[PDB]
Amino acid sequence: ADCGLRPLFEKKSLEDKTERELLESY
Amino acid sequence: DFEEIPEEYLQ
Amino acid sequence: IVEGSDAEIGMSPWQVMLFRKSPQELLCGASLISDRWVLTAAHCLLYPPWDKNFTENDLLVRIGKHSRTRYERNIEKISMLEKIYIHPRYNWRENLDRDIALMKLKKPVAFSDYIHPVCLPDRETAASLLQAGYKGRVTGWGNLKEGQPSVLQVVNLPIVERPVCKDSTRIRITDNMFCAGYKPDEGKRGDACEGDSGGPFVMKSPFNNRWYQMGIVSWGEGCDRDGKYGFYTHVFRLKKWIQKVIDQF
Ligand SMILES: Cc1cc(OCC2(CONC(=N)N)CC2)cc(OS(=O)(=O)c2ccccc2S(C)(=O)=O)c1
Repeated sequence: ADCGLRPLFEKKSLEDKTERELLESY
Repeated sequence: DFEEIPEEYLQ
Repeated sequence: IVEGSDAEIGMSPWQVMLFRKSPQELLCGASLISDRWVLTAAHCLLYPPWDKNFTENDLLVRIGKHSRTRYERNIEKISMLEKIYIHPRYNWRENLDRDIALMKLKKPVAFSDYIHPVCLPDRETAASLLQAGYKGRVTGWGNLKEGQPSVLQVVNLPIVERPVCKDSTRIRITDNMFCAGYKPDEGKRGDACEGDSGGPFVMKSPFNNRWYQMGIVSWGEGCDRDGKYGFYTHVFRLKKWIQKVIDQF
C-alpha cells in the first residue's frame, strides 16, 4: 500500500539523478 | 571477494 | 549492467540480492514485493541444461545492499527462504518462456530507508506504460562487460517494438516477454549482463509517481551487443499466477 514510494526520494520529495529521463520519455 | 557474513545466517 | 552508472543510496530499495551460501557467491538479483515475498527469474533457481537446481536451503536473500561484496552492518538484512515457487509452465527446454518464480521469506523483513517493496502493475498501468520508446530502469551487481562493480549499478533502456525484437533473434519470442534496449543507430548503449538476471525492470508512473515493476531480467545474447536486445519476463501477463501463489500460501 506504500509500495513504490521511496523513503529517501518520493517521501521527501527528492528526485534521483536520472528519473527525469524516464518520465520525459512517457 | 565476498566479505564473510555473520554465521547466524549460514546456519 | 553494461554502460550504467553507480546507484544512489536508497535508489532501488526493493533490489534484493540472491546469495549462494557455499560457495558464498552472488547468484542473481531479485525484488522485494512485500515484507515476505521476493520475485525473481525462475532460471536463477532451476536451469537443467546447466545442472542448476537450487533449493530453499541453498540460498540466502540479502536486502538493503549497495556494496556488492561488503557485509553492510546495520544496513542490510539477510534472510532465509521458507519456500520457492516456480511457475508450473516455465519453459527452460526452449525459450525461457514464463521465466518467473516467487520466494517466501522465513520471517518478514522490516522496512527502512534502504528497504521498501516495489509495486506490481495493474492492467491499466501496464497498458499505459508498456510502450515502445518508454524507458524503464534495470539495476544489478552483474558484470560490466560481456569486471564487476563495487556498488549497485543502474541503467535506463527504451522498450523496443515487438517485430524488432523478433528479427533480432532466432529464439521464439512469446507474449510473456518484451525486449528493451537501444538500436545500433541511436548512439546510446546499455544492457544487463551476467549476474543481473532476476533483477527488476521498473517504471515510474506519471499518474501517481509510484515505481512499478513491469519486467524481470530474463535473457539475452551477449551483453550490449549491437542489434541484440535484452528480454524481460512480462510481469503483468503473469500476475494472475502471482496473486494465486500469494493468496494461496
Ligand atoms: C538462462 C540464460 C540467461 C541469459 O542471459 C543472462 C543475462 C540477461 O540477458 N542477457 C542480456 N540481456 N544481455 C544476465 C545477462 C542467456 C541465455 O542464453 S540464450 O539467451 O542465448 C537462450 C535463451 C533461451 C533458450 C536457449 C538459450 S541458449 C542459446 O541455449 O543459451 C540463457
